[PDB]
Amino acid sequence: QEEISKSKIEGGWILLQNIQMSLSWVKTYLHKHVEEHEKFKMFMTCHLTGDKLPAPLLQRT
Amino acid sequence: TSVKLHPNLPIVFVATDHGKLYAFASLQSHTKAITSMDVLYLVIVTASKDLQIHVFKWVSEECKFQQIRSLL
Amino acid sequence: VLKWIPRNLPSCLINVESSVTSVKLHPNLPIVFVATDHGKLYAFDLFNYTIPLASLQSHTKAITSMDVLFTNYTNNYLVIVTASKDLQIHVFKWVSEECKFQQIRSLLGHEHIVSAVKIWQKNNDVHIASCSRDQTVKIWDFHNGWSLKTFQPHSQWVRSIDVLGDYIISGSHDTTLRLTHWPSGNGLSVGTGHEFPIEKVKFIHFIEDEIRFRTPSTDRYKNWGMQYCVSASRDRTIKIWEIPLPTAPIPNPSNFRCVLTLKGHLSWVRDISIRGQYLFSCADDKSVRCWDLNTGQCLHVWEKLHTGFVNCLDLDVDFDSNVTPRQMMVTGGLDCKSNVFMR
Amino acid sequence: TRLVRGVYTAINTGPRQTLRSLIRLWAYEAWRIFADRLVGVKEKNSFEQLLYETVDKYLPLGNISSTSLLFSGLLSLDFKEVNKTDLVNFIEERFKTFCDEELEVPMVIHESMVDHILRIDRALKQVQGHMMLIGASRTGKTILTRFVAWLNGLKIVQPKIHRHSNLSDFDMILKKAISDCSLKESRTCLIIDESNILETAFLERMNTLLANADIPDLFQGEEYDKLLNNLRNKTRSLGLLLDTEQELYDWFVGEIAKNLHVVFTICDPTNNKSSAMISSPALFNRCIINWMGDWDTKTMSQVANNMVDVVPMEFTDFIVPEVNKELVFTEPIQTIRDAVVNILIHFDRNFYQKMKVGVNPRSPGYFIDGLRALVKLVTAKYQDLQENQRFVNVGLEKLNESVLKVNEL
Amino acid sequence: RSISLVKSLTFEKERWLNTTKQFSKTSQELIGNCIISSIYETYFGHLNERERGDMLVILKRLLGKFAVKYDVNYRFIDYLVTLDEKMKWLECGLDKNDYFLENMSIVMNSQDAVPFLLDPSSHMITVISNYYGNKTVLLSFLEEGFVKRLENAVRFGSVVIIQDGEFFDPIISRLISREFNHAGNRVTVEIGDHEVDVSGDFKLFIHSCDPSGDIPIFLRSRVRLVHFVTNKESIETRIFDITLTEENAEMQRKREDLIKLNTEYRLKLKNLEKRLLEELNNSELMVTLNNLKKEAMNIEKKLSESEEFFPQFDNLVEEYSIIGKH
Ligand SMILES: Nc1ncnc2c1ncn2[C@@H]1O[C@H](COP(=O)(O)OP(=O)(O)O)[C@@H](O)[C@H]1O
Repeated sequence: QEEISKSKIEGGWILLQNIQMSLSWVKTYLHKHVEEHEKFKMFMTCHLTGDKLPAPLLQRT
Repeated sequence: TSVKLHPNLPIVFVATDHGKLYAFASLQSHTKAITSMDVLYLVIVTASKDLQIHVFKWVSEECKFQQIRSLL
Repeated sequence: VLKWIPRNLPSCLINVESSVTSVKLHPNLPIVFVATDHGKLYAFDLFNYTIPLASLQSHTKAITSMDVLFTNYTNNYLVIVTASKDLQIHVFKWVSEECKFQQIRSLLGHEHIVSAVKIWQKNNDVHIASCSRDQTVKIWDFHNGWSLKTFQPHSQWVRSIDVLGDYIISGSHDTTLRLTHWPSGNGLSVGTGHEFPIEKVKFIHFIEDEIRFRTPSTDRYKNWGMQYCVSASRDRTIKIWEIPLPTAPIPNPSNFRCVLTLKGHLSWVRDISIRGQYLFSCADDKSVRCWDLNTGQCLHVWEKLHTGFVNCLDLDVDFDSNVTPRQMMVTGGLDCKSNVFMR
Repeated sequence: TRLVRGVYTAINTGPRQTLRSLIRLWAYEAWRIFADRLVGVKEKNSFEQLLYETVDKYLPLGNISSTSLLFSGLLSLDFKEVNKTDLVNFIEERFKTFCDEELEVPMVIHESMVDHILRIDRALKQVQGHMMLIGASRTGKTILTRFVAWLNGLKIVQPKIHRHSNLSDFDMILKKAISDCSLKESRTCLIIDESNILETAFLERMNTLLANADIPDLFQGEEYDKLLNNLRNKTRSLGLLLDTEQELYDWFVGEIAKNLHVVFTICDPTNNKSSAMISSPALFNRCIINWMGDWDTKTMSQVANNMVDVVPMEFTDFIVPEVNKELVFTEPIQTIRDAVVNILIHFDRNFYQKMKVGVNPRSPGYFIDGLRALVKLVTAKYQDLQENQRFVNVGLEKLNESVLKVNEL
Repeated sequence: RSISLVKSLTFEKERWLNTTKQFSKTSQELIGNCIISSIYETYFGHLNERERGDMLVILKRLLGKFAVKYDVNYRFIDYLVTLDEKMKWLECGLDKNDYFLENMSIVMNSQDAVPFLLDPSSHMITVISNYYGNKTVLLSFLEEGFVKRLENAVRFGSVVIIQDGEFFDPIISRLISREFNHAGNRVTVEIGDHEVDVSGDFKLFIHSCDPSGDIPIFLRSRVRLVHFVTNKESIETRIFDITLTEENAEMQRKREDLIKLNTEYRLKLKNLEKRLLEELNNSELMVTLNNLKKEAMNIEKKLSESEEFFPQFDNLVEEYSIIGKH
């Protein structure tokens, strides 16, 4: 959370590895963040055989 | 057109020549002129020149007029 | 003249637009006032009941209570007050010349609907008592038209009050009766014993004409002037209560006492009345009873007096010397028909 | 044993009984004990025939249907059989008073809901009498429970359970309710919904409350000592000579048992947590299972007729269609009102069949919403049509009058 | 002037006579049309076009079985969606789709039940935000302080849209179930642990951009669940609009301005006819009616002149039909 805020303010890439291990955080914080800098890109690495990621987050990326 | 009164209430049911019905609740039951009306819950039957008779019941709880059925 | 009992059948019927809530009698002229759930106020002659004398709609909601009074002075008209659910209390004037209703003023300040009002004369001054769902027992002067006292004596909302002298009592939704001194605004004793909200509570009055509950017991109670109270609730019971002697009265360390408990109604008891040794009460079982205070039993039962529920009834006040206790009885019902007993 | 206790209660609180009245009362008790848990209509008919056979072969009498037996102590001072129309009128007046006093809700009274009111009142008048209402959503479970508890003078306690809530808040509200039942001797009707059981530990707490008459977890240590002191002070105020811990706690348990009724509201009994709630060991053996189910077509016809009879509906000709008796759910068709009600019932059944609800109970919310929308829409449309037609007619009359005046001049 | 007044009202007299003739036919089919309208209102909020058509066929069969008359050319948009409401919805940002128009009319004519919006694209949030202007407020079930913000909004009277409908918070149940206690002229509702007042101008919307989520049975049985799912004709129209904007932006601007002017002129003509009827009913006046008739003739001539660009639009549609279908 702190690094996402810092990277949105001052710029910089960021990658979240294994987002399926924190599904509650993905369903609340990530949804409310992607729902609402220029050199800021965020990557998420999940698994095809894992749990179902939320649809509103998935279509926004 | 026609003048009617309640049996034991201080209400006068006066019918206009344009088809409106007034109680002194207003409702234009008849589009054309109304010939005559009769009284008899209280059942009021209105006849007009449009070959259609509408029977209305006067509800005294809310002082409104409700239609039960009509004869054509 | 006091032991009158109404006949088996009614003499005549009064037709009202909707359900009747309160009915009052003029002490002098044989004319009856009928309330209406639609908000209208009626006035029917006891002899010519085909058409009302006067009818007006001063309120926009249901009228809850009314009571009349013939004003007297030591130096003279009829004052009628109307309580309704429209947040306002309307005071009317009944002129006896042309027999029409004349609105005097409106009293505002209640935070919810008002359900009971009381009017009495003392030292050539007329006061209007009131109790509402705002849990406040308020009083408004008839001439000044300004509030005098206001207090919150019940946890729940008050439903009916009655005034004897400078003392007031009140029954509310929490099944308690509170006797509070009006000039000081403090409670004197509490009430417990009911399991359903009070519909009507009124003081019993001493008479000199032998009724058990209308005679004082000791000299201290004779000086106080009040000893018992009658309360009717939704428990299908009528209970005669007892007031302990208080020490600006100071409450003695504070509980009432049920001297006698009546029963026999098949539904909620709505309104009660007193005339001599007989107690007249109506209920939602479309029936009216008649209880003796000396025996506690019911002599006569008026089965199926109204098609629907029976809301209100009253008799002529016999404790007051200024009002002649005529044998006039009139009841109000939910079936849009008022019933009056003649001779 | 429940049947025997019910028969004793009805005889004790009843008038002078005859043999026919005794048989009818026993049949009513049999209906309330053995046949409130039945789901299908054919099982209800089978139970009715079983009662007929048993009565005819052991006690050699009117109709013994579920609705034809209306026993209630509301209309009198004693538990006796009452008529249908006067009971409906009394319930109408008291529900009008209830809507005036507590909350306004536009509900329309039919015979099946009168029967449900009677059985809920019978179950709430008992000692250790708990209910468990099962039926589709918007059938009227919680509002009927609140109305019946208001009739009996009970105090409604509905737990304010929402998301981000744990066992602490549920234990706090349960302890507060128990304190009101015992220390303040106020009668309480605690209504627990299916959605108020967020976790299975809530169900365990309810199970402990129902099996015993208290939760041993809610009074442990310092709070146990506080409960001891408070109830000792209450007993001193009441005026009973209790000093030992055992007798005082038995008084506590007896007061809770006398002054606490729990009513369960369940929408879909197929869900996992609802199935666990139904199949709970001491919820089954203590509660009175009352399966309301979905609305049968007679109830829908009655409520539809009672909500469309007030609108101006019949204004034109109508030919009576030649349709089968199985396709007519109302009375035989005489006006367009019965045809409208039958059309709405048919569309509700066909829509719920097409959506493949399966055996899940059918919510009558769509039926009521469509009825209210149709009433308001036909009122507005009729008003607009008659106003427009009057305007066009007077305009044409004015034009013709002007033309005639110009021709005369 | 009276002679010209009589002569100019020949078309008005003919239209009035035709409407008087068809009044009996429209009154015969009023009940069936109202029944189908209520069925649309309370049943087909959560159905796609195929299911809507199939259940409409079933409803028409069941309506004709009991021999009650209904309009054979009935249409929901022409019966419930008025021209002023349609203009407001299209100006606020609603799509040109008939499905979206039907769902819009379903949502904004539900004055009793709380409308539940299921819009994956999150377009109705900004459509309703444009509809109510600056008095709207956006809340969510997933944010802290939601309870006090909703209480303040109910006290003030603002229009509230609650996002994330699949995370329903059950202390607004009395707001959902419309179980209010009337206190004289004031209406109060108990939310949470303390009652709040209702201003009477407060409207509630629930939005959820997650299809196949989780709606509780208490919430599901008491809301007008309305599904905003994109369909074939919406895709075709959006593809055509995008390719025409990127191909000839000036022509696309001209066509949309022409469409807006044409519908504004039609609304003005309808309002002018209504004003003429009202003025003639409330019967100087001849000069005013002559001016109104001159304005109506000007509007009709404007439409006749503006109807000369339709073949180009039709040719472009026929050209890009293959791109749309692909
Ligand atoms: N007999 C009835 N007549 C009319 N409406 C009813 C009736 N019974 C239930 N309702 C509807 O159901 C709603 C209340 O149902 P409720 O008791 O909340 O259902 P549940 O207990 O499943 O939540 C009311 O809004 C009312 O419109």
